[PDB]
Order: sequence, then C-alpha cells, then structure tokens
Amino acid sequence: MGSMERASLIQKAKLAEQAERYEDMAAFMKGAVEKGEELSCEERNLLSVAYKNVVGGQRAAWRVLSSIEQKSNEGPEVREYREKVETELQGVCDTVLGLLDSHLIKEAGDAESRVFYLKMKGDYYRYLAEVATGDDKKRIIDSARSAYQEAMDISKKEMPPTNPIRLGLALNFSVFHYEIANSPEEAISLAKTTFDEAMADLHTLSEDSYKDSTLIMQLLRDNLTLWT
Amino acid sequence: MGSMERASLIQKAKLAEQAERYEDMAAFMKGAVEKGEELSCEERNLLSVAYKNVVGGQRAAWRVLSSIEQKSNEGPEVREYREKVETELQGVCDTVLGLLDSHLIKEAGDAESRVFYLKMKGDYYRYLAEVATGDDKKRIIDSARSAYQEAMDISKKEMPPTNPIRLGLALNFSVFHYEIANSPEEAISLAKTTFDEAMADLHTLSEDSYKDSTLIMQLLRDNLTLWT
Amino acid sequence: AGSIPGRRS
Amino acid sequence: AGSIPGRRS
Ligand SMILES: *Cc1ccc(C(=O)NCc2cnn(C)c2)cc1
Ligand SMILES: *Cc1ccc(C(=O)NCc2cnn(C)c2)cc1
Ligand SMILES: [Ca+2]
Ligand SMILES: [Ca+2]
Ligand SMILES: [Cl-]
Ligand SMILES: [Cl-]
Ligand SMILES: [Cl-]
Ligand SMILES: [Cl-]
Repeated sequence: MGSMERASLIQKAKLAEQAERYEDMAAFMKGAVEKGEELSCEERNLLSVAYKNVVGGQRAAWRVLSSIEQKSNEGPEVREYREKVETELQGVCDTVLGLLDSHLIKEAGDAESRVFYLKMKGDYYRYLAEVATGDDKKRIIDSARSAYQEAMDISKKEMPPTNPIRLGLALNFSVFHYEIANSPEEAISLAKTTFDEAMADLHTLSEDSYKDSTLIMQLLRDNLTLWT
Repeated sequence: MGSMERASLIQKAKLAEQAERYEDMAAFMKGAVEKGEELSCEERNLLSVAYKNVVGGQRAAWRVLSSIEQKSNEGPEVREYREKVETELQGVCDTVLGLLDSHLIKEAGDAESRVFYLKMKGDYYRYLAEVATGDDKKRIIDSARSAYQEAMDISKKEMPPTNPIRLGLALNFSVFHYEIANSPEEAISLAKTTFDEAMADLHTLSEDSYKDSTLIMQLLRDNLTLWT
Repeated sequence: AGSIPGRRS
Repeated sequence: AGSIPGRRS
C-alpha cells in the first residue's frame, strides 16, 4: 500500500469495516502502520478490529476442521486442509506480531497505547498457542504470558480500575490462564478481583463511561458464571 | 489445483463448506471442473454453493459502498474502493462464466445438468448487470435473458412443474425481470404461473419431494407478496 | 425480492 | 469462555 496516502488508507479501512470486508480492512491498516507514524486511539481500534475479525474467521474454521480430524482418528485430506488453514492463521498472527515489533510497541509511550499494543501481542501469541503442538508450544505460551504481564503491570500503575483497556486486558489474560496455561484458579481469581475493583470505582464515572465499563464487567461475570 | 486429485478437491470443497471457507471452496471446485470431467448432481451443487457465497459477499459489499458513494454525490476514496470491489466481483463472475463456457455447458446433455448450468449462466450475467453502467449494460442484460430463456425452454419440455431446478430457475428469471429488465408485470406473471402450475402437480410427489417443492414455492409467494 | 438461496449445499 | 469481542470499531 506504499503508493496510497495514509489518510486514504484510514478512510478506506473505515469503509471496509462498514462493508464487512475485514481482509481489505486489515491490509489497509497494515499499510497505514507501515507509513511509520504512530497511531491514534481510533486508528489503533481499526487495526485491532480488522485483524481480530480476520483471525477470528480462521480460528473458527480451524476448530471445525480440527474437530473433524479428531473424529477421523478414533485419507490425508482433512489433515492437509486443517494444516493449510493453520498455516494461514499463523501467517496472520506473525504479520500482526511483526507490526507490533516493527515498530508500534517501541514507539508507544503513553499507557493507553502501550498497554493496548502489549495486550495485542499477548492475544496473537495466544492464538498461536491455540494451534501449537510441537517443541515450541511452551515458548509461545511464555511469550503470550510475558506480554500480558507487562501490560498488566503498566495498567495497574497508570490506569483506573474501570478503564476499558485495563478491563479488556484482564478479561483476555484470564482467558489465557483458563484456556492456555491450565490455570483455572488464576483465571477465576483475576476475573473476580478485576470485577470487584472496577465495581468500587464506578461511582467516579459519567453516564457514558459507566456504560462502557459495566459492559466489559458483564463479560468478566459471564466467564465467572461459566467457570464456577 | 492441477496437482491435486479430483476426489481430494471434492472432499476438500465439502470440508470448506463445513468451515464456511467459501473462497477455498470455490477454488477447490474450480480445480475439480478443470479436471475436464463432467460434474455429478452433488458436485454441481458444490460448485454453485461456493461461488454463490463468494459473489454474495461481494454484492453485499458493493451495495454498501454504492450507497455511501451516492450519499456523497448530493475525495476519490469511496469511488476508488467501490471500483476495486466491483472489479473483484466482475472477475469472479467472469471466472464462473468461463467455467460454464469451457466446457461445462457444451458437454451437458441431460436436462438436469443443462438447465442448471444455463440458469447459472443467467445468474452470473445478472450479477454483472447489477453493476453495469456503460456501453454494455444492454448486451449483458441480453446475455442473461438469453441464458435464462434457453434454460426455461428446456425445463418446460423436460421437467415436471414441481422440479426444484425448474422452480428455482423461474424464481431467478422472475427476479431478473423485476430487478434488471424493468419488467415487473412479466416478473409477477412468471411467478404466479410457476406457482400455480407447481401447486397442481404436488399431488404426484412423495413426502420428501413435496417438502422440497413447497419450500421453493414459498419463495415465489414471498416475492409476489412483495410485488403486489 | 429474493433469488434462490444457494446458501447450504 | 469469552475474550473481548473486537467485533465493531
Ligand atoms: C483491549 C480492548 C479493551 C476493550 C475493548 C472494547 O471496549 N470493546 C467494545 C465492547 C465492550 N463491550 N463489548 C461487548 C464490546 C476492546 C479492546
Ligand atoms: C437453481 C437451484 C434450484 C433450487 C435450489 C435449491 O433447492 N436450494 C435449496 C433451498 C430450497 N429452499 N430454500 C430456501 C433453499 C438451488 C438452486
Ligand atoms: Ca503522504
Ligand atoms: Ca487422477
Ligand atoms: Cl489443502
Ligand atoms: Cl511515542
Ligand atoms: Cl482502493
Ligand atoms: Cl454429457
């Protein structure tokens, strides 16, 4: 996307989201990132929404195919096609991780940008961990954990307990604990403490901020209900 | 897909449909067609379902973008991106039409295959007509009409009035009349006569064939309700 | 106005 | 178990 203006890439990313063309949206936002300038709050959201949708479709397909593959092991085609989807998913995760590493994270100094990008880093290593089975599942899990932990440490120091980025980070780290790290007690403890500390901070918020925070707190509650 | 076995392509097309990976499904079925053998009834359905989903997403996106573009004419980005999606849609339609012409239709001798492919030909010219605005909208519309008409003529001679292929052909030709050819009276007349002649043939059908036909007759009725 | 859904196989 | 939906912008 080197020949397109940064502002045109952003505008077309918004159009692609309206058209539910998330592959296009991601390519436009990748081009915007590669312009080398930092991203605004809105632009960070566009980047995240685009790749979240793309990899979300790949994860859903991988789970369908992995389930069929396991039912068959109780020709090579099911395995081959699951492998193809898995390779494409890993390529998307690697692309996002490459954008964070070159050079979004190192230029992100404010808590809102740095925590957001590090949560992203944890998320895309978590997606890699979901399909990892070889000599590097452990290293991938530790890469996810390390990114989440750095984001957690910054968010505790720099953000109020109701901050939506802080809440969504804790939500996803708790999912990491439950689904990836085989630590359901840590997952439940994190979700509970996150919810309770946000509840106690709600009195400080405007009507609109209250709606933003309580919406995410409900997602923590839904998980706790499923886990207990 | 030249290095993959025909049977493997078909098997992977079915897997892709289960995974809702319709772009993959279409590429697998394109590879199967290019093996040069005729397609079975089930295989024709896979080909049609794959490309119907792919172009259905492109049509939906094109309509979103075309609507935004018209609201702006009351920078070049909206037009440019609508043009990009439109070009991709036209490429998919051209690909399907190329498969029908090389060489599905000329080898299709049975009514069930020949009517199915000619209905397909009408459909993909109709999709081209939906976005056509230049010196060839008229020729594209006539290409759609001609394919539909040949399919109609064969289906009247060779299929019972309740045959699902015959019913779906009449449904889509009636949509062609209403939406493309500016002939709503012809659309309503075709849908009514198709429905009434199918109703009179239902007594000949098994319980399962009855369900298949009445389902499509309801689609004719829904259109008539919208059009009258 | 609905054409035939080529939704599922 | 639900992660944060990056559904809409
Ligand atoms: C990392 C991150 C945190 C928070 C959000 C967010 O606010 N998403 C919108 C939303 C809130 N509640 N639901 C169901 C969606 C995104 C990313
Ligand atoms: C050309 C064509 C004719 C008929 C069908 C079909 O039977 N589709 C399945 C269906 C029936 N009723 N609905 C809502 C879907 C496909 C293609
Ligand atoms: Ca510039
Ligand atoms: Ca062979
Ligand atoms: Cl494959
Ligand atoms: Cl900075
Ligand atoms: Cl464009
Ligand atoms: Cl033949």
